[PDB]
Amino acid sequence: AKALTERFYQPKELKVMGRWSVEDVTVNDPSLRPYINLEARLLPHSHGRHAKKAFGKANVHIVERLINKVMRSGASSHKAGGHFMRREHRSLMSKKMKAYEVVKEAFMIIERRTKQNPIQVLVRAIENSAPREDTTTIAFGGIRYHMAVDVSPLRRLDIALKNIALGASAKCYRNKTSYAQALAEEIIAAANADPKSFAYSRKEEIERIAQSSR
Amino acid sequence: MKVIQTAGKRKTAIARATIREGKGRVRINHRPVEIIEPEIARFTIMEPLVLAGEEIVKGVDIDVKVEGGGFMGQAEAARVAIARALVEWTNDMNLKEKFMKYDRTMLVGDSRRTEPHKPNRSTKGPRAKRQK
Amino acid sequence: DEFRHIVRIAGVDLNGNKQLRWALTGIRGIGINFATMVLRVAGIDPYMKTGYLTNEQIKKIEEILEDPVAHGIPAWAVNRPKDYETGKDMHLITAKLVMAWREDVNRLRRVRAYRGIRHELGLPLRGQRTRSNFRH
Amino acid sequence: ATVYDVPGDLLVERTAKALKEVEAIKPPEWAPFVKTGRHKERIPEQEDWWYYRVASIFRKIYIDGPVGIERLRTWYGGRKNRGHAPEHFYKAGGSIIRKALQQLEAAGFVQKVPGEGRIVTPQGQSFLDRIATELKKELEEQLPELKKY
Amino acid sequence: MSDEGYPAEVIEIVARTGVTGGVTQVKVRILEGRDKGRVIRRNVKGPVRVGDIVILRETEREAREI
Amino acid sequence: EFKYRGYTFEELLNMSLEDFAKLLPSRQRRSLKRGLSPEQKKLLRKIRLARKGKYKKPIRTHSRDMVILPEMVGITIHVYNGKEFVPVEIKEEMIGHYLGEFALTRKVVQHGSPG
Amino acid sequence: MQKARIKLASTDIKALNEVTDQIRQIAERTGVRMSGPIPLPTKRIRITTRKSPDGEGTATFDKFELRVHKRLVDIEADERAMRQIMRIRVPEDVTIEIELIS
RNA sequence: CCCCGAAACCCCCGGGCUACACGCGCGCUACAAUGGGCGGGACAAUGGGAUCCGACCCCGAAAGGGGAAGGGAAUCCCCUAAACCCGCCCCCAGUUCGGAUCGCGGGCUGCAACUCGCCCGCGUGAAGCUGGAAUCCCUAGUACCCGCGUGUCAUCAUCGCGCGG
Ligand SMILES: [Mg+2]
Ligand SMILES: [Mg+2]
Ligand SMILES: [Mg+2]
Repeated sequence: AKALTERFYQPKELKVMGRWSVEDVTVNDPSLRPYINLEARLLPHSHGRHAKKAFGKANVHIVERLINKVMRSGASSHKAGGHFMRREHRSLMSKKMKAYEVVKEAFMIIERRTKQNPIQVLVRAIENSAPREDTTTIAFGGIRYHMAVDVSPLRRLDIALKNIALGASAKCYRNKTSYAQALAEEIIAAANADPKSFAYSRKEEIERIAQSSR
Repeated sequence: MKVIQTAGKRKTAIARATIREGKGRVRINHRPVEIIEPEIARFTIMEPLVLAGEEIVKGVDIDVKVEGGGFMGQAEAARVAIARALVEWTNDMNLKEKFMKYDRTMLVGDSRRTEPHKPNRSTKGPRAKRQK
Repeated sequence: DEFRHIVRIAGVDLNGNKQLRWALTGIRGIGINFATMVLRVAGIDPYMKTGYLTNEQIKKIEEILEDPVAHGIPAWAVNRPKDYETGKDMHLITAKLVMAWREDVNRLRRVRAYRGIRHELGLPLRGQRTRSNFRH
Repeated sequence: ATVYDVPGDLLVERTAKALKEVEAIKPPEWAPFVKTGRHKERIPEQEDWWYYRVASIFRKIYIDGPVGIERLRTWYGGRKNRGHAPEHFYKAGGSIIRKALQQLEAAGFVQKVPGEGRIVTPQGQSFLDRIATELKKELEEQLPELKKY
Repeated sequence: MSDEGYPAEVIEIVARTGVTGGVTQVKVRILEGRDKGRVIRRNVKGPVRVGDIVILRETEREAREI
Repeated sequence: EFKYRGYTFEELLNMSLEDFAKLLPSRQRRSLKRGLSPEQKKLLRKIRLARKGKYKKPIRTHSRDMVILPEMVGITIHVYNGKEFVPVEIKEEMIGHYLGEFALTRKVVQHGSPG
Repeated sequence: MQKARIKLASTDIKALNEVTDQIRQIAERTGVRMSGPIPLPTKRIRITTRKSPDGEGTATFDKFELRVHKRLVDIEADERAMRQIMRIRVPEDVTIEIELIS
């Protein structure tokens, strides 16, 4: 950054990025509470070490999961905003340093706004962006019915983070707004639970489709 | 002149740290950690220091020579080397356990290496394949 | 004051009010490199905007364009070095440029060379293949 | 204080500004023209790029010692857009760095080992370390964890 | 935002389900509301371990299967 | 009226090979400075004689890589295209070109319908 | 006293070891100071052919490899030692080279 | 086995296999800000080298040119990689995106560069603003992204085999 103290920021306290603490952070959804890691972890970066196991994601910090979802490249095999995005070389895939700075600028943004811990804001956003029921087709005696099902909290997290990031991506695509700004907007919008957020909207639609399916 | 040598490895990156009594100066290839330009690399290297605390760092001086692959690998190898240096300088197992529960790979190494590339579109990867 | 949303440089090729070097690339025969050269030799700021250009500055870069090498431009940075009728190394602008292209082309045609033939048939002539990827 | 103690880019710009006060650091007549390499696409957009470049070279010779023009060429090179074709690395031109080194040998900052390239002189390392200690102070108003060093 | 959802703790995994194997039938026990101990069998999507907590928009559906 | 590089054809003739080369483009200059092949030299001396003498014959050749010169002007050369010796009456404005540029090998395509 | 480098290279670690043991036991038979069999990086000549003549079918490759193990031994140059290390058998699949540092 | 057998054998010159109204496969570059340019700052590994690598010096705007230490290979060289970071311009548009095409000139290889090579500089400034139906690859240091080496090689790498980030 252009302040030289943000450029050579030195950590001292083991806050997250040496800037934001998590002791004051609380998650009121009990199904997500175990699966949301909020340890005093200075650097979110893990080096893949969790994926080889089945719930290392549970053991993994949450802002790390965010930046990893932000290392995105848009949507290649699906259509967010009705559009394939397909950034190929000008993406952030495998660029976690860029992703880290994107997330950090987003947090700084919202905290300039929102007068709140941005991690608190983020947990609120995934909470009210995370669905509870989905639908899937099951066979009973050989005949398929699009039944409704409940969603496991890990999968709820996965969806929430994914579609937060995807909304940010669609809003930053081919327009004047930055990825960080789109991300900030998406998180606070979802936390306020307004439909402007792609993520809240998507949660509501899969949920109303489920409550239609049963 | 009590000095202690430690070493760290992270995928084609080798750091050699020497630790001794001093003031708190810690240098990576003649350069202060304070000014290492990617924040992430700085933070990888600093984690053991923050975690161990100023109380002992301020009496320690460290110098790391790292001669390998990438900035991140170098940072991790340095992190390893200085973590081991602190532990072997202090003989504090409460600190060893603090590190081992924060990140075990801080003291044990990451054993991972790159998988050899295999024929079909070998330049891309061992499993990356041509299109049908 | 001294503002102009539009400016004529080298006739009435008329240029916006962005920074001057790119405004000049708005001319045929001028890229950003030749532009930066011309301005550096004429003492003008390239980052400057065109609205604040004075008529004498206009005249100055116009005369440079008229005879670049005489002003400090090298001979290896020009549209038309070692011309086919005067060994002078010169830089050509819009109309003289299309005319020069036309002339060398139809010279080749007059002598019925491969390039002239391939020009008049509108096909590639710089070694390409044309089988799979030249389809119009 | 020293070069290794402070960062690079800030030092290069500061010592360039200071090198403008040296008379043996005139740009050559072909500077306002030419690119820095075939790997580039456009002329330098700055007017003092010559001083920035010789400052950089001076620091590089401080750090890497008996080094010459081909090594510096590969450091000042980089990636080229080769059109529709993929990207590759290309070295830079040698004339810029040669003229720079020669200007510096004139000013007294580098000398020329008969073999194995060029080497900074005491007056040269003094110059650089002076600028570095100055800079270190000005950013020790900031980081006292760097006052330490 | 958290509407009238009812927590439910997972006590036992049973066979997996789904045309493509993504679903897992499971036995769960409600924790709050009026049941406060009524086990029930639900078809849950995604990874589950025992001790997990799934929250339900209702409790009177009770899919059953072998 | 023709003026290759500010030089008229008389001057081009009275010139040597070195200076004409200096006037030529880089490729043809390189060809000359590297020197001619024996077949090229034999062709060239045939041409000298034909401007003089008569040579008692038309000039034929397989050499498509011989660059034209002012001496090779006012003359008709028959160049092999692979199948035929095709005639090339050499004007002043072929001055620094190869014979093959005027002797063509592949005839133009007039396509039939796909199938 | 001036020293003698013995660079020896083979495809068989056991022949190589045989030679080095010959040298060790002969130096200690005498008393001249050995410098160990320093093992140098072994050369892996790799040749990756396609194993098909036809050009048809899936492309499959044979990665053939030749390995050259290399040792060097420094021993002080005496006429005795030199005569007898010349007398050494030096089996067929090995090369040696006695340079002298002086 | 049949055939050619003084031609269907051998060698040389030239052309062609590089033609192009079109259909298809695999890929490269892009359609920009999850960026472009300029200047600065960083960090590799694998492999290879005798008429071969060539530091280092000088000349040149570049490509390149002259001389040349050392190196038959853990000694020397190829070899200070790019993606990344910092600052400054550009601020959502067929643009400071994109680089098809073409003109002029300057070079290297070679016996020969037109057909038909590769490189550099000035100039030009093509479609393309995310892509239907349908389809491919992939489970961890993997995929994606980044560049490098080598084989082919007189000169030619959007390829193959490999290397690391
Ligand atoms: Mg461009
Ligand atoms: Mg657009
Ligand atoms: Mg091939």
